[PDB]
Amino acid sequence: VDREVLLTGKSVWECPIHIDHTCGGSKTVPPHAKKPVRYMDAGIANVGVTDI
Amino acid sequence: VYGGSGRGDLLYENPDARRHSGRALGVLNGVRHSSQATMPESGQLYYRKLILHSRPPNGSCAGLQRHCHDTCNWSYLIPSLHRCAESAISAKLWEKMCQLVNLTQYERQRVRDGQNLYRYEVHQRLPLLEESIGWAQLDDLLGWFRSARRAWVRLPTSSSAMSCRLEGHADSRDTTPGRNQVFDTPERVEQLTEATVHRIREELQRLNSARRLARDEELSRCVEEELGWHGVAL
Amino acid sequence: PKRKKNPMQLRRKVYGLHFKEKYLKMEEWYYCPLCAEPKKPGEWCRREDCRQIKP
Amino acid sequence: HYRAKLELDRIRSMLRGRARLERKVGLKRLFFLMRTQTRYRVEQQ
Amino acid sequence: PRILLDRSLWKSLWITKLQLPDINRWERVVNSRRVTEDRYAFVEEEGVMHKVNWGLYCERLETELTVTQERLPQHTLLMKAVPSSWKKLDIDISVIRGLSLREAMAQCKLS
Amino acid sequence: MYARFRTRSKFYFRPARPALAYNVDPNVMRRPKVKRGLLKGTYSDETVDLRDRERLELLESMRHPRERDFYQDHTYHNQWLRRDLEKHQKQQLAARYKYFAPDFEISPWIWYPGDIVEVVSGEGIGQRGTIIAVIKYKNEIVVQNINVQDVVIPASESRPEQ
Amino acid sequence: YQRGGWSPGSKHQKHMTLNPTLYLYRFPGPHGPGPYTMKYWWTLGCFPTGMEVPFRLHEFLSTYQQEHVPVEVEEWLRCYIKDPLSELVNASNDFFKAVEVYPEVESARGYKTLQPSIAPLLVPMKKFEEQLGVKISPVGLRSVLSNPVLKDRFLDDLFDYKSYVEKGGSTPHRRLARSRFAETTADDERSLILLLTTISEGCINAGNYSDAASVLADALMFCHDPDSQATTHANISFASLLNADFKGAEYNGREAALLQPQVKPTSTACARGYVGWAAAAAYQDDFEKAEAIVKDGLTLYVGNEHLEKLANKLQALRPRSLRESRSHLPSQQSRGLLSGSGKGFSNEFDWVEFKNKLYPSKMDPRNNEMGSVFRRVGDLGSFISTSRSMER
RNA sequence: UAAUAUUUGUUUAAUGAAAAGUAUUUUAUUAUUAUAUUGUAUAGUAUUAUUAUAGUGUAUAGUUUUUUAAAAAUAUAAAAAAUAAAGUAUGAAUUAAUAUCAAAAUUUUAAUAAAAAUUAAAAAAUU
RNA sequence: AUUUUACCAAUUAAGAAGAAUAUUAUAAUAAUGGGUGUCUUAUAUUUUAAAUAAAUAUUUAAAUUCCGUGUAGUAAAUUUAUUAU
Ligand SMILES: [Mg+2]
Ligand SMILES: [Zn+2]
Repeated sequence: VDREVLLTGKSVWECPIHIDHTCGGSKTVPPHAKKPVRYMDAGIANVGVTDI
Repeated sequence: VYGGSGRGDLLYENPDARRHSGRALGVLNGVRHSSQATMPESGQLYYRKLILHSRPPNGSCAGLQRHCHDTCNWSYLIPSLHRCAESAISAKLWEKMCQLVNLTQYERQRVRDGQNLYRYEVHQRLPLLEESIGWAQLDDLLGWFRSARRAWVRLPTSSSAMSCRLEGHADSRDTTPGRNQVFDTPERVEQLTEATVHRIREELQRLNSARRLARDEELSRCVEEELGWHGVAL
Repeated sequence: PKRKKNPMQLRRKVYGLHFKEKYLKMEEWYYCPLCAEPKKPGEWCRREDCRQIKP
Repeated sequence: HYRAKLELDRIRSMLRGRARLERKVGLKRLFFLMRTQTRYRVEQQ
Repeated sequence: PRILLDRSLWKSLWITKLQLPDINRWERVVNSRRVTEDRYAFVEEEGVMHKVNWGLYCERLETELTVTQERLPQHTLLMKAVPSSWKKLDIDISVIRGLSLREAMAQCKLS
Repeated sequence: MYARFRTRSKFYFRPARPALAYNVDPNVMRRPKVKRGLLKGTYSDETVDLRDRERLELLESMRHPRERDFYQDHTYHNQWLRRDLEKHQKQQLAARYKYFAPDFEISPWIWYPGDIVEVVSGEGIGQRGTIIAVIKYKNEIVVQNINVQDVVIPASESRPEQ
Repeated sequence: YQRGGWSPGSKHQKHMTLNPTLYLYRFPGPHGPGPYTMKYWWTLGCFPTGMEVPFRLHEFLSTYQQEHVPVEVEEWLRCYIKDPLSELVNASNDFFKAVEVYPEVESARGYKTLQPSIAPLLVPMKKFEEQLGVKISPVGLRSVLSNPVLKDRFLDDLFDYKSYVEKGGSTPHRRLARSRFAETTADDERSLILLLTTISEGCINAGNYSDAASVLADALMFCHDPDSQATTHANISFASLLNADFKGAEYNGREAALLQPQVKPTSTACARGYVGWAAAAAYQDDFEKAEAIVKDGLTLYVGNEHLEKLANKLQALRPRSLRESRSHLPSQQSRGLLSGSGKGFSNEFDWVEFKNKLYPSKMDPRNNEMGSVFRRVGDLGSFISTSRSMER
């Protein structure tokens, strides 16, 4: 697809392949799983800060 | 002066201090006395003889058994000077400059960088250029003007960078013997240019099918327009 | 061996005539007048010229 | 212990093959030589 | 670090494409900012030391080295991963040094 | 007895070249960009590597028939187990393939074809162009007549190399 | 136990109960992995141990990704190929410009001067040659650029070819176009055969005869004039005589003869053809036919200074099984230095050629001598092949 | 150590083979008389090891990979005989503080003393 | 001439996506035994028991086979507490 896009010049939006970032490990996790709600986390990121 | 930087080379190689290496100075090869360990006394002529002449031959040196380059030929040196011109100044750029200052700032610096470098390596090659005008050839006498033109440098006959001397006070300047550095460049380039004009007319007097007809039309045409750009006639 | 030999002991073997005769020796040859190959005198080729008259 | 490796490492050029090639061998050779000549110079020559 | 120059190291390695975006360009700290100048090489000219543009200087050096190696009347062949030993091959080489191509090929053919 | 061979002392002692600390070659910022082989005096016209595929038959024409090499079509260990690559080709994979990482796509993606755009850093700096095509998953942009290089289209039955 | 490292590459003795390792047949070493494991890499698909995961990505990008080009693109690419007329013009121009600036060789005294290499000249000429369709000697080119006379001819013939290709059309392209969908040799083509003969003439002075003979083939390819054909065939006769191509000389020797009616009276060509035909006959040891041919030459051409020379030389010189055995000239000695059978290699006992594959001399499909595999073949359970009692 | 040892593929009665727990059969394959389902070829001892273990069942498929141009001594057999050593190719292992080496004799020194001192007279290579 | 004696020498800057969701400690909010190429069935899928423990404690005195053993609520649910892509 790299070669073909380099030739034809078409724009490509979505990746031509699916990437499973867990390397097949997400199937090990039960289907109903969701992360818990964490309160009062440590971090500076939720303060949106542009200049520091 | 043997191993590191020759007569007509373009390197600046500092023989006494090793600035290109990847490792501390472990074993000093030329050594005379065992007192060279803690106080080598390099910098004395008689010990740097022994050190520098024990260095392995470089790509610059071309040691004895190996066949060396024909450098002092004018016919090598002129296209050498010419390949410096296409370095700083690109073809496109050249065209835009040929037309006629509106130029990208970034771009401008390349022109003055061309001028700078060309000045330098003219300084390097002229001790080999002054050797060779004698057997130099009709094309590459003309190349001297072509290459200066392409690098956008006007040659001093009395834009131009070749006229002024680099500033520094004569007490502070480096006068050390054995390093070939000509202190008057604009005075010895000028009388190089005059010489190489005078030799050209010799060979055009010497040179007097359709091949010779067209050739003798064309190069005679190239003389007045190339020498004319540097302000020289005939 | 009871000890490591230095470059000199390694270099001692090349002074010998056995070494020189075995390894660094040039062969004498001429051109086979029938085959034009380089040839040592006394060794021939399988070719019907070179069997009867063996040049 | 100070054996003066880092000064004598610069001398090796005056030693023949096995000593000038490999470091420790050469350093032993130079340590021996210089101690010997020192001793000799002070008491005999 | 209160000012991180890009060619320097912090929790990092020498990743050279990341460290220096442009090899020709040179990065330094000026007036508490990252300020980026053109790299120069110091070269002796008239006995003073003059600054020349580094990039074209270097590429010119390698240019002339390649061309002085090239326009020479020789041919240098390098053969790699030869399937012999070092000692044996050195032995078999030392016969052939300083010979005509004719005698070289003949002595190679006859052993 | 007519040739002259004195044993070279390098085969007796071959210490490895000193390895770099943090890959930092201490003098990069000092010395030129000249290839060290060139300044050393090393040059070659052809480099013929016998580990290449094409050269393979003369690699087998120079060896002796007496030396056997076993396991030509089979292998002592079963090759159908998944076992990982050696590490530096894993590094090649990673450096070549960065866009396989999670969230490599840039958040609320702005660049769409047709926009007029300056090149801020690197080569072609200060050049305005129009976005021709967008390769989104790589975070890459094709800009009109900027970064134009050659593409080699190989020979085949009917065509030459273009 | 353990007089060496704990690595599975390390030098000295190990023991199994202390330093257990599994059986690695050929384990690629610490540095470069060598030609042996690579032999295995290119034949059976991986390294012989089966622990090294075959990773070929770096050549997939080299061969298969590069040739990918889709149909929609490659259906349009040949509509964009360069104009060959223009390419011939440009090639001729810059080749000539590059040849004109070649420095005149300085003549030293007491020692021969090394000619300046033609490095910059290979680049224009390699474009020019296959824009034209004829391969040209580098050696012959340099030798032509040595002699001032040859350089003169080469230069002005290049100039004429240039001018004729700019003002006129390209005649071989004309007669290539009119062929698939007859006339005397055109101006440009005359220029071309002239410069190719010049460069072959230079190719001979340096003593590359095979190449000089190979250059002139295309030279006759471009000549439709019977005068040109006669001269060129003659020239190839001589250039294949020096190459010891005797069937080639005794082929091309007689066409140059066959053209004698329709070639002008002002030609030396046909006589040269006689000389070559005769000389080739002479070199193969048939002297009678040689003298017969020179007799014919002096019959038809009366006195001829080359046929004088060859009649009296033959005269001075004056079994079928032993003919053309002798090695009479040095170029086949040169060709015998290469391509010969030496002790231990390139003989019939090392590797034998079969259908473009290498074999050991044990399986030699043209030979059943002792040690050969085909002696062990048996009778294959059908009929008894030979009356041999014990073996086979 | 190591221009070393080893290897070295010019003629087969290993007939057979379930107990091997590894080896991309691309469709290995019935024509059945039988029904569904399932499954057929080379890795025991770290090896393509000295060479397997055991149960079938049978006797004319020769059922088809072992280098080499002298002699000592070692190994068999009858100091004779058979075998093996300059060889092209592959290429390990024990050992290694050493200076280009350390040869001969005499005494001494805290126990051989290649430690001293003195006289002396050890060339190189190969076996 | 057929032939330029025998012997005697080093120590290398490094050509390059062939070193990063990298190693180690650090997060006092989750936590029935993680298993993807998985997928009827559970007669055959049971781990419980008052103790020193996946729960780990702010002094030098006294006294005890005289000679190796020793500090008690700090606040009563109070903020030393087994955290984590
Ligand atoms: Mg690296
Ligand atoms: Zn022959």
